[PDB]
Amino acid sequence: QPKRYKAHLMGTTYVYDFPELFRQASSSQWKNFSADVKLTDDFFISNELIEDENGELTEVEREPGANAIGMVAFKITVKTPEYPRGRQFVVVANDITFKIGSFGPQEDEFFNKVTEYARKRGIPRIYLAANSGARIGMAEEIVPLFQVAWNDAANPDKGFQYLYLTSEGMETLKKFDKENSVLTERTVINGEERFVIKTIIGSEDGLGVECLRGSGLIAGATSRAYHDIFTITLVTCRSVGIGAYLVRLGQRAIQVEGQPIILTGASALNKVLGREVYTSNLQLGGTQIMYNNGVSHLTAVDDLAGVEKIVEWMSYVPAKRNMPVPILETKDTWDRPVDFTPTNDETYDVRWMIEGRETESGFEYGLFDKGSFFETLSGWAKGVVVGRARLGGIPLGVIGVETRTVENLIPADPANPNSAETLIQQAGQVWFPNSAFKTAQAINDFNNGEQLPMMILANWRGFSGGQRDMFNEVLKYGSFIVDALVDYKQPIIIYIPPTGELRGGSWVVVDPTINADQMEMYADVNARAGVLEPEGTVEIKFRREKLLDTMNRLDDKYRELRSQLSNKSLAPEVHQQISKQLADRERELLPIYGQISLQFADLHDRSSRMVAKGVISKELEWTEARRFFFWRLRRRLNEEYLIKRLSHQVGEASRLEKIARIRSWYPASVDHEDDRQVATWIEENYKTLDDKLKGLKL
Amino acid sequence: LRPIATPYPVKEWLQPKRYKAHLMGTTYVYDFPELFRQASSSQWKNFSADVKLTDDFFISNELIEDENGELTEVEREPGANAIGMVAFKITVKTPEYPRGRQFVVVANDITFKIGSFGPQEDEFFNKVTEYARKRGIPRIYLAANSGARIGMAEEIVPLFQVAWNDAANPDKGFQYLYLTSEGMETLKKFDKENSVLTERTVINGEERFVIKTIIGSEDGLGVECLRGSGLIAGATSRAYHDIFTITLVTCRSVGIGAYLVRLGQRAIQVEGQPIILTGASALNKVLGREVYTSNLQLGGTQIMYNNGVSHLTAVDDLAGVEKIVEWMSYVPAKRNMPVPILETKDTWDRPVDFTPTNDETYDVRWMIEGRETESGFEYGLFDKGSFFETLSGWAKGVVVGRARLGGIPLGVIGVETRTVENLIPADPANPNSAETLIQQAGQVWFPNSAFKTAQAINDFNNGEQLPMMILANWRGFSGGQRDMFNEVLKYGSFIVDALVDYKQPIIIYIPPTGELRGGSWVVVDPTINADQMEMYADVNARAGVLEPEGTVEIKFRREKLLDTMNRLDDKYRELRSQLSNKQLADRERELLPIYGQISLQFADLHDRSSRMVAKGVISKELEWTEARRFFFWRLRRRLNEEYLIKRLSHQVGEASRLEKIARIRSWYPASVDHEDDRQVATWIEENYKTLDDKLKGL
Ligand SMILES: CC(C)n1ncc2c1C(=O)CC1(CCN(C(=O)c3ccc4n[nH]cc4c3)CC1)C2
Ligand SMILES: CC(C)n1ncc2c1C(=O)CC1(CCN(C(=O)c3ccc4n[nH]cc4c3)CC1)C2
Repeated sequence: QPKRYKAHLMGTTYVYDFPELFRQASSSQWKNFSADVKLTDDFFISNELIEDENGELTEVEREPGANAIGMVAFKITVKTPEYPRGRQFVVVANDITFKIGSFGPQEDEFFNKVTEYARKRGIPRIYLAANSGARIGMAEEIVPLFQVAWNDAANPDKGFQYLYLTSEGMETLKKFDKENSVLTERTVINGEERFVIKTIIGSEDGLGVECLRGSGLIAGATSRAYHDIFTITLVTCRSVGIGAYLVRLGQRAIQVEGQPIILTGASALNKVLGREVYTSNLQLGGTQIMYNNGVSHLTAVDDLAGVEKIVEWMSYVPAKRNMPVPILETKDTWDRPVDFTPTNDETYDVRWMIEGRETESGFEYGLFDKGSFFETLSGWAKGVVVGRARLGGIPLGVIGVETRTVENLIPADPANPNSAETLIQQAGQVWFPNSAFKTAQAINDFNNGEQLPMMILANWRGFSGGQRDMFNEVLKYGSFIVDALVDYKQPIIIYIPPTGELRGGSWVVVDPTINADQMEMYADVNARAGVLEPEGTVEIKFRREKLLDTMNRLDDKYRELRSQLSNKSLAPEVHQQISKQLADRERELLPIYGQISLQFADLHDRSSRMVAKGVISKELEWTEARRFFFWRLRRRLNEEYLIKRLSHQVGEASRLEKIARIRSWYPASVDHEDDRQVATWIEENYKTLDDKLKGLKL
Repeated sequence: LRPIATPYPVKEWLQPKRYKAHLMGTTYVYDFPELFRQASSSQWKNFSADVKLTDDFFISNELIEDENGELTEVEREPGANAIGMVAFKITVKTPEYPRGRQFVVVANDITFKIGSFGPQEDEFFNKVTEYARKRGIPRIYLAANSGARIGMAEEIVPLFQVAWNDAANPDKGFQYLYLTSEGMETLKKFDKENSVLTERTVINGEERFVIKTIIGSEDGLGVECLRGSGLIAGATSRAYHDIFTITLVTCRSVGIGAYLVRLGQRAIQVEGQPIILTGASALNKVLGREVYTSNLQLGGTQIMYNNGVSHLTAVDDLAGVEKIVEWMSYVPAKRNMPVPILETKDTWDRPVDFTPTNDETYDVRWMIEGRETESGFEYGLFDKGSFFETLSGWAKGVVVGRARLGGIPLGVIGVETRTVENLIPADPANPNSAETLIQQAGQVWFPNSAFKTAQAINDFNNGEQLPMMILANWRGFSGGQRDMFNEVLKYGSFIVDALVDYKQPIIIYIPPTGELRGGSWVVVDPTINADQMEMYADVNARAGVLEPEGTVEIKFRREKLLDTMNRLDDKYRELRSQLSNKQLADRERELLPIYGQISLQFADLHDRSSRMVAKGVISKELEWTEARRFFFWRLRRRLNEEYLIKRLSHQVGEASRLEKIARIRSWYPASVDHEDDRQVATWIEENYKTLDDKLKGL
């Protein structure tokens, strides 16, 4: 087919061939899960969506390439490892072979209809971006008709005053039913009628501002969809203007290498700048721009690799809005200790704590299921590690802290000849503007559409408080974290891991009182927390007077010298010498007594003080954290389900009232603090509990 | 005494705490209500010089917690506060509320444990925030603090022993800290057994209770202060979406204090009062070098006002209190009350005097508030003297503020047409760093001005609950490499989100000489929020996908132009008629400059407000000089209709907005032309009591 080769020439897959790529990715998903599984054709179904007589979207079986508009959609029903009976989603895509995949009023109204269709059903919306932005046009019927009112008809270079139509021109339009193509004002010059052109409208739709209204409509539709359903974009060919905005508005984006995300093309920018500044569109919106700045969460070598990453990302996501998170137990089961353990005297990659580490003596298992970590936003603000993982089969969002110094290259500005590339270095365990933004972005993306619970392996000394980072608005990005947590609707676990810490500046944005309905905090037996690091605490609270008071209690020499000063019959020069001896003993003891004060301060910063103060739920041992967190998260998910069931019944009541009612239904011998017992009893009694919900609503 | 022989009592002697606050460079907390009294009095003097105020116009009652922990109004002597956080309920008669408006003022007491936040200050701050939230009244926070309270277990300081490696040489180190049986007995005697966690050991035949953790009997030492920080961080994030929130930085604001400034969003920073996370000295200790010289270098106004954290600066505390009171004058007395009308001598019924031209430079502030000329004052769109600019130190490419339109308050966003430049300071931590001057072209959205725009939309919406006018004048977004790398797409997408969330009437008006193109129209189209938005374009505005040069470059090429030369130039036509049977390619050279101007005008003729009206993308095209008269009645009419929509929400359960306005508009009589804004607003206002009665019940 010529349309297929036209798409290939543009560097993309022809739209009607994308469902087959989804079929291949879904088949590969089964092969990776269980090699022995035998798939039948019924495992994957793709039905095209088109508008019926009433303009309502409906599933149809028609020949491919029969689209009368540059936007197409498919409803996919697939049987997957997490949904063996089937899950559904919608795929919207521009047709790059239809008026260069430009967005006209009809493409925008169809895109909006498709977004609303997925939203109404609670199903994910996948967008395949391959376009040229808003459709551009002119009134072509006016091009061979317009006349010029010259200042001097003998000298054209003396200028013109206006453009006009003759009575013949007006008659041509009337004949063709195009009177409304122009707004004219009648005048008479040289005994001839001149219909001065006041505005050009055009009979053809899709020339200008109507395309722009459509752009705004779908920009708004996508902003709304992101809060409602799982949204993702694959940048499969260039994405321009509204197209670039749609990739960001859907938030989750996979960019095929060599496919740019642009606002204005390099050539047009060169025309406005009046010089050859930019060489390509890729220099403006390639992966080295968008993956590095977090607009693109992931890159793909080609379209199939991109479809594979979509399907893999979706494997952590509920089949539709408000369905439970999809459990997918693998051979790495919950009942094992954690093997990889970080130490303060050896450098580690957080990823080893998350997913485990392959060693010479075999695999060292991490907190989460082996092979389950799906890292995203990996090209941007690498000081924080974000991804999806599974805990004994339970999917969740994970935020970890990169302890190693991170460096990023800011490119030389081609528009500034005085500009050179800059290497920025950011210390580990510190939130900077970019990593604070990444953290808040990750919280939002796990919450909206994905509806995942979350674990944050909290390990920050604080925020970067230096001049550059303060000027670069670190306070704004840190505040986004608080907002993102207030909005969170699934269980959250804040866990200060072994070697980890939280201080005055970092604890403020992760404390469970930010969102008491969802959050809970735990600290490892080898974690630390306090307002300041011990060097800061002793500077405020273990000052010279306390240091001297300790020396007087604990040092024989200092105490002896100090007591000699109680003698009221001393010669002044003897007093001066023993007071000089005292001050010399202070100088001698100041370093080691300083170290004692640091140990004294450090002893307050322990998980045992956190437990005693009631600021953490429990102190934990790292090796046992997988076992503990699996049952805690399993129990919370069960309880959250019951809370929501009670919400749909007996009207309005507070969250505290709702769980207290649910927990009153547990056998009296059930210990509310025993997570495994609670989760087990709920699961053995879901149907009995369902009768209680329907009954105790009389 | 000091000083002796003053005519009146020495207030700093009667309350030494007042002197202590002054020594810190700030107003004593208990003296802030008097500053509010002075600012409120000055507000009346500025409104109407002849108004005579009595003491009853202003009342400040301190709020304290009763026996049950409930906030209650009290009259007590200054400095009686048992905690470092104080609050006042203010009832003032103002020009916009002559019968009175109320608000709450929360403030740290810098004299009470250096204004540190302990669990009690945090729980009081939260109680005060909730009190204002429950009443719908504004919450003003006066920040003068040292962040989270830091402490140590003072009862352990004179008891702890050191297990030396060699008791004769302290410098050889120690192993641990311990208590003797006597030390353990001292604690038991004082009911402080729970102050430490110890492990019993025997060394040299003597019991040693090795200190495993220090807890302390005293509250407010560490992590409990951090839980309190998180609580009030979350409380403030919530309050911002609910009530008008503002912060005055009256002395330093540290850690949680810095975060509270940002979480309340609106902030006024007194010059010389820093907003900091970690102090300069502590940062020098961590860096191991003398990098920073002061806290002001990290969080002074040249940092926070230049980056938008501080919306405004103030020369002193009173100037700050004046700016709060002025900002509040545009804000409803409490949540959901109508926006406060304040008509001045500049009434609605006049044309607009200042008009921009296409060939001359202007300050958009002249279009907004007017311009003082040699021949007298040229009135702008809004009431003379009513423009209150905010975020004026940051991203100056966009102009943000509150204004009044015939007395109606609203948020205004305008576009700075002149090139803006900002100085990025040299990073003192990088010796290879130098200050950089960035220049940004006018009428272009860059990362900083796109962020400012979204921030302004949010701040007018939440708490202020103001309607808004955007004088839309952007060519697009900066699509160049630097700005794309600096995530312009992210900041532009915030604009869409901010508009989706907007709950009051919005007017998008492309003013004379103004424009919107493909990239800029996408984020302001009224289909983003059809319930609140409407767009208008001036008769001298422009809009299309690309600028004329862009449209001709693809739709009016060097072949369509030659077909135009053949049709319109007698000389060109004749040479082409001859060849039809090197010389013709010379008439082109002559005609090229003027035919290019003609093709450009052909394209420009499509970009008019008349095409926008014909396409149905704008409500009306308008004439600038008549815009004040038009917008006053349009906004007055919309506010009235919005008020009736909300009143109809208090009736017959749930019904759609479209159903609600259709019902309301069905009540208008035959004499009232629906399209006549003045007639509709007038009829609603005359029949509001009758409608109020008729509605209950109906
Ligand atoms: C330079 C910057 C990139 N940075 N590196 C690392 C960090 C930073 C920050 O900005 C914040 C941070 C928070 C924790 N912290 C203290 O608690 C602290 C406070 C007072 C002190 N006195 N003596 C040493 C002290 C350490 C030290 C400073 C950590
Ligand atoms: C360099 C940058 C800071 N900048 N300055 C100003 C702007 C920018 C942008 O990035 C976006 C902008 C949008 C409007 N625009 C066109 O519609 C356009 C498009 C194609 C053309 N071909 N010939 C001239 C053209 C003008 C030109 C480019 C405006």
